[PDB]
Amino acid sequence: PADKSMMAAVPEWTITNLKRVCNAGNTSCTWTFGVDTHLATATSCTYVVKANANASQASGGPVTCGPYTITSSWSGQFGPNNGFTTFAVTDFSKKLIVWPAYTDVQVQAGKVVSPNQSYAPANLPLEH
Amino acid sequence: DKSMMAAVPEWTITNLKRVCNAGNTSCTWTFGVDTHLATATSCTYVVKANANASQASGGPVTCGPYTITSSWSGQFGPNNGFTTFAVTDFSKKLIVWPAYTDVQVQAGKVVSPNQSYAPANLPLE
Repeated sequence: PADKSMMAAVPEWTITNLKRVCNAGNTSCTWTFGVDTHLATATSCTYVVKANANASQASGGPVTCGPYTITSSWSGQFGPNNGFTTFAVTDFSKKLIVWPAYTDVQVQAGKVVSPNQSYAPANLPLEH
Repeated sequence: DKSMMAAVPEWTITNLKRVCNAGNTSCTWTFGVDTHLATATSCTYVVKANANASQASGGPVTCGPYTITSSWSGQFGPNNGFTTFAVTDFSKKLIVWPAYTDVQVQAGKVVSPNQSYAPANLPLE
């Protein structure tokens, strides 16, 4: 059969008010953001990543926020100036997943990312 | 508020296949990346680990214009383990995340149908 688009026929999920707050020693980074699917009222998420060092680079999760299972990994593959975090936000019940990705520059000041960034959910053919 | 999805065709991961050695210390992923606007790129993507290379985080590996990493997650239990690739065209600042359950790739068989993913913009500098 034809190539299968994995993009769901749903509105893009908007990640709202995304901010990273890391403690003094960068052993705990707290990500706060909303998942706004528009089809439902937005889910507010507190996503804490801990590590012995460089929590801002550490892989995090799985953390459950509302219907979502959230992980995150950081990549310096393009150099430390071009480091970026990729969240994996999965609604298990809907079998939908998005990958919000934020460069360190966007989040380094601990200031909100604006505008809010929206991503097209992909189907993930999990088997219930 | 601002869509990060690029206004280009979805990229198709063609003939995605995972082959792991006997001890699962090395899994070789083979696939093509077809943007449909340029010649497809053939990719060989080897993940090695002391154990469970099929669960190991891979990359970065370069295949043509793409920098590829991969992450595996058992957050939904072993039955619903799935691998997420991060395929980034750094020059275009475009990235897709082809995601395949272990069910889809366990046979070492080619994933069919091929699966297409909408690239997102990655605002690198």
